[PDB]
Amino acid sequence: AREITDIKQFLELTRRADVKTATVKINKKLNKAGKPFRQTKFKVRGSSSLYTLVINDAGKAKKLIQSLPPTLKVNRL
Amino acid sequence: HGFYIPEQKYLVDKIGLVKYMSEKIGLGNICIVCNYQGRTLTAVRQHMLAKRHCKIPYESEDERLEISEFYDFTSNDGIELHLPTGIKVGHRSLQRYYKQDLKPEVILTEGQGTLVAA
Amino acid sequence: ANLRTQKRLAASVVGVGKRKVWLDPNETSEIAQANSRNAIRKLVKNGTIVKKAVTVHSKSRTRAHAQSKREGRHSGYGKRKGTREARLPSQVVWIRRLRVLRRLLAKYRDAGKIDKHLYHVLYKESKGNAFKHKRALVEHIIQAKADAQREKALNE
Amino acid sequence: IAKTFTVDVSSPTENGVFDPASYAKYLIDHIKVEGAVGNLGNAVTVTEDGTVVTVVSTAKFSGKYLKYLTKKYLKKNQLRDWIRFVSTKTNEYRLAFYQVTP
RNA sequence: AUAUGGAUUCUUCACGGUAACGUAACUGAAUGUGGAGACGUCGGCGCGAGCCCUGGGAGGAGUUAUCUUUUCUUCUUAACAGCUUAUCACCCCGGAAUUGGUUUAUCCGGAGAUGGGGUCUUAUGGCUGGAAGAGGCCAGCACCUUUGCUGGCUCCGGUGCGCUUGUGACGGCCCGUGAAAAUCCACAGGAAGGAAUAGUUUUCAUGCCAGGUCGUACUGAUAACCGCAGCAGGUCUCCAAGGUGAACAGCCUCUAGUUGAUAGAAUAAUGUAGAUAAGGGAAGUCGGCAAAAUAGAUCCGUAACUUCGGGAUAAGGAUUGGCUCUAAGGGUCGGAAAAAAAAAAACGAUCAACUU
RNA sequence: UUCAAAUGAGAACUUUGAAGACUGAAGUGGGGAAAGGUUCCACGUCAACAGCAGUUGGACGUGGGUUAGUCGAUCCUAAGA
Ligand SMILES: [Mg+2]
Ligand SMILES: [Mg+2]
Ligand SMILES: [Mg+2]
Ligand SMILES: [Mg+2]
Ligand SMILES: [Mg+2]
Ligand SMILES: [Mg+2]
Ligand SMILES: [Mg+2]
Ligand SMILES: [Mg+2]
Ligand SMILES: [Mg+2]
Ligand SMILES: [Mg+2]
Ligand SMILES: [Mg+2]
Ligand SMILES: [Mg+2]
Ligand SMILES: [Mg+2]
Ligand SMILES: [Mg+2]
Ligand SMILES: [Mg+2]
Ligand SMILES: [Mg+2]
Ligand SMILES: [Mg+2]
Ligand SMILES: [Mg+2]
Ligand SMILES: [Mg+2]
Ligand SMILES: [Mg+2]
Ligand SMILES: [Mg+2]
Ligand SMILES: [Mg+2]
Ligand SMILES: [Mg+2]
Ligand SMILES: [Mg+2]
Ligand SMILES: [Mg+2]
Ligand SMILES: [Mg+2]
Ligand SMILES: [Mg+2]
Ligand SMILES: [Mg+2]
Ligand SMILES: [Mg+2]
Ligand SMILES: [Mg+2]
Ligand SMILES: [Mg+2]
Ligand SMILES: [Mg+2]
Ligand SMILES: [Mg+2]
Ligand SMILES: [Mg+2]
Ligand SMILES: [Mg+2]
Ligand SMILES: [Mg+2]
Ligand SMILES: [Mg+2]
Ligand SMILES: [Mg+2]
Ligand SMILES: [Mg+2]
Ligand SMILES: [Mg+2]
Ligand SMILES: [Mg+2]
Ligand SMILES: [Mg+2]
Ligand SMILES: [Zn+2]
Repeated sequence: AREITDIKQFLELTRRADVKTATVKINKKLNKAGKPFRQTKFKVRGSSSLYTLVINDAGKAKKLIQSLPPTLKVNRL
Repeated sequence: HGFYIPEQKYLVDKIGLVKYMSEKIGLGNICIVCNYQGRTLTAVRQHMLAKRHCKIPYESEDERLEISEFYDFTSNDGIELHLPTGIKVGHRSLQRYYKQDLKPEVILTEGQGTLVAA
Repeated sequence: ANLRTQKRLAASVVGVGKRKVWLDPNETSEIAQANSRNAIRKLVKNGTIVKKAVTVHSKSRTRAHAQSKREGRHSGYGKRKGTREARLPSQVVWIRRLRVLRRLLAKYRDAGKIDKHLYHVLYKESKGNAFKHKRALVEHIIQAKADAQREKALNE
Repeated sequence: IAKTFTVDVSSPTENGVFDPASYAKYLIDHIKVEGAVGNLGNAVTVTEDGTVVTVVSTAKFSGKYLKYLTKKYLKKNQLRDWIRFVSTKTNEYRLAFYQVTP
C-alpha cells in the first residue's frame, strides 16, 4: 500500500521480527533523457501492508542486495 | 526535383541518356511522363515542377525498350506457385489454413497395435 | 454433430461475439471432442478455431464531407434545417463576445494601457452592447486616449 | 534528427522472384516529402547492397509508410499473396513467404 | 485482546502561528449544548469523469488496373495509501468619490472594497506506490487426455455551445419553503485521576486474534411473469457507438444479437393493405366522411378585433443544388580356456475553431 | 431468405461454412425489480407436446450446478399497524 523513501529506516523494517518475506524487482525504464536504465524496487511485506523502495541507482541498489539479512526469504524477480 | 538515373551500374551512354531527355523538353517540348505538350520550354518546365514528375519510369516495359540503348545490360496456379529453387509458396487466401496446426498422426505401439490386430 | 456449445464457449474464451467465431468445417469431428474450456483453449491457439475480423465502418467518406465542411462547403439555405437560434444560440455568441472584452480590458488595466477610470466606463459600456467585436473595442480605446491627449495638449 | 529503417529482401530475391534494384528504384520515386514525389531533400536516403535495403530520413516518415509503399509495389508486380511484409524487430523489417515447401 | 516504539510530565495533562490554524500524539465521569445523518424544483453558466472526434509513432490485417503518407484494428491501469492541488469562506497589512471591484445572469464595500500577503474544505484532479509480475497486441517453438515455454512492443500528445453523467457557486418560483429516527463525532463542563527514581495515556506507529444466520442458478418476455396457451395485449428502471439533421425524430451503417413466426405452384373474380389518373373540381353525401393539397429554413410583409398580454407561423410574396472565391467573427506568448549377446569406464509571433 | 457439407431409417426447418438481409444504442444488445421455481448446464432420447415437420428444444429420462466480515436481508424510523 505504501512506499518508503529513507533507506536507514527501510533497513529497520527489514527486521521488525514480523516481516517474513520480500522480493527484488527489476524494471527497464528510460529517464527524462530518453536513455535505458535499471531502476529496482525493494518490496518488503509487512503484516498489514507492503512497502516498496525505489532505487533509480543500480549500484547503491545491488550492494543493498548485499545489505540484506540471511534470515529473510527473498523471491528473486 | 528528384531526377534519378536507373541502374547507374550498367550505363554506357549515360551522357547520351541526358541528350534523349533534353530532346523531350528541348524541341518538341514534351513531359517525360504525362505526354503533356507545353508550347514553350517554360511550359514543360513549369509542369514537371507541378504534378511532380522528375522520374523517368523504369516500370513500364515499353519504357525499357525506348531507353534500352543508353543502358548497357551485361550478362500462378492460384494455390501454390513454383520457384526456381524448388520452393512451393502459398497464397494469402489460405493464411488461416497455414497457421492452423492439426492433430499428429496417431501411431500405435507394438503393444497397442498387436492387441488391435487380434 | 451438434456444435452449438462449442461456439458458445468460443465467444467466452476468446471473449468475442458468436458472430465473430470461426469453426473449421473440416474439423467438425475434432471440435466435437472439445466439450470444455481448457480444451477449447488448445483448439483456439492451434488454429482450428479463429476469431474473425471486424467488419468495416469507414470514416473516410465523412472525413471528406467533414473536411469540405470547414472550407465553407455547404452552408446553403437549402442545407439548413433548424432555426438560426437552435443551430448556434444567440446567448452563446454573446458569452463569447462578453468574456472576450472583459478579459481584454482587464489585461490593459494591469499593463498600464488604461487606468481604472477608463476601465470602469468601458466595462459598463461594453455590457450594454456598445461594442460589436474585439477590434471595435480597441478602436474606441485608442480614440479615448487620443482625445485625452487632445484635452491634455491644449491644457499645456 | 535521423531515423534509419532497414528491410531484408534476401528470402524472395535469392529464390529468383525479386529485384532490390527496382524495389529501391520505386521507394525513391514514391516517397512523399512535405508534398509530392521526387522531393527527397537529401532528407531521405535509399541505398542497398542487394541482400538488404537501407532507408534514412530527416523528413516526416514512418514504419507504416514503409509498409504501405512496400505492399503497393508488390501488387504492381503481383508479388502480393506470394510475399508478406513482417517486422523482425522494431524498425528493421523482413520480406517473406507464407508457405515454404521443398 | 493486548506488547513494543514514539510522545507528555520536577512549569504535571504538548508545543508552534500576530491571525485565520498548524502537528504522528498531547487525561476528562455526571450532565449540558452543537454538528453531521437531513433532503424541492427549474434556469443558464464553472469544473471533472467516461464517451466521441483527432495529429505523430510502434505493431497486424484490408484494398491497390488507376488513385489515396491510405482504410480498420491493439497501444489498458482498479479499491486503498502518501505527497501535492479549489471555487466558496475566512485572517493580517491597508483606509477607498474621480466611486471602485465584478458574474452569462447587478451584486458587494467605513458593519472596512480594490490592492498586497496568508489560512482552509480535498469534491476533483496531477505524481508515486498498488503495478507490470497483470492484461492486450504481433512473431515464434514444441505438445495431442502432458503444457506450456521464448522472445518483441505497449508510446507521446491535441480539440469542444458535442453527448451522458457527477458536482460547484448562483438565480426564478410558492396562501407550495419542499421527511423522521438509528448512528457517529465535536465542544462546554472539571468529577476523578495521577510524575521525578519515576508515570499517563491505545483520538500516534507497529504488532495479535475473531467476524454468526438466510438470500446468492436462469428468465425478465413476439417462449421462463399475468392474460384458460410457446396469445400481435399488459408489466417498474440503468448503460447507449458513426452519419444525416435542430434533434434521444425519421433513414443507413459498427460493437453485440437474431435470420424465429407451415411450406411449394400459380397470379381469376371478391377482397385487405398500398398507389396513380386525362377535362371538370363537391355537381357526391345527412355532413368535404375519406383522401388531396400546405409544410423545414432564411428574408420581406402581416388585418378587423383585443382583458393591450395577444391575435400571429395571421393573411400573402420571393429564395434554397453543386462548385470556386471574398470578408467578419478568437486564444497563448513576447514590447581353466575358446566363441556369441547385453551393459558400464499600436504592433510582432504562434495556436485552433467553427458560424454567419 | 439461398448453396454446399456434416449427421441421419429419413433434412424446407437440426449442426458448421459460405453469401444475402433485419433489429440499428428510446435495440430483436448487456444487467436487474415484481412474479416464475430449476425452466440454467450436460449425457442419453423422440411415444405424447412445440396447431407443418423434427436428427432440434423452455418436452421426456439420468445427473451436476448457487461458496460473502465488505453485495442484500438483519438494525432505524415514515405514513400506519
Ligand atoms: Mg442547438
Ligand atoms: Mg450541423
Ligand atoms: Mg437572448
Ligand atoms: Mg441538520
Ligand atoms: Mg496506457
Ligand atoms: Mg496509478
Ligand atoms: Mg485515495
Ligand atoms: Mg509508474
Ligand atoms: Mg506481460
Ligand atoms: Mg467538454
Ligand atoms: Mg438520467
Ligand atoms: Mg447471476
Ligand atoms: Mg433484458
Ligand atoms: Mg407479447
Ligand atoms: Mg389459472
Ligand atoms: Mg438515456
Ligand atoms: Mg450521433
Ligand atoms: Mg445519432
Ligand atoms: Mg436456426
Ligand atoms: Mg400465424
Ligand atoms: Mg382527375
Ligand atoms: Mg390536369
Ligand atoms: Mg379549382
Ligand atoms: Mg349536395
Ligand atoms: Mg343529393
Ligand atoms: Mg355532423
Ligand atoms: Mg378529414
Ligand atoms: Mg384568425
Ligand atoms: Mg405564409
Ligand atoms: Mg445558388
Ligand atoms: Mg423455416
Ligand atoms: Mg436497417
Ligand atoms: Mg426499418
Ligand atoms: Mg434475448
Ligand atoms: Mg442474468
Ligand atoms: Mg437449455
Ligand atoms: Mg442432448
Ligand atoms: Mg407439431
Ligand atoms: Mg413428430
Ligand atoms: Mg428435465
Ligand atoms: Mg479475515
Ligand atoms: Mg451495505
Ligand atoms: Zn507530367
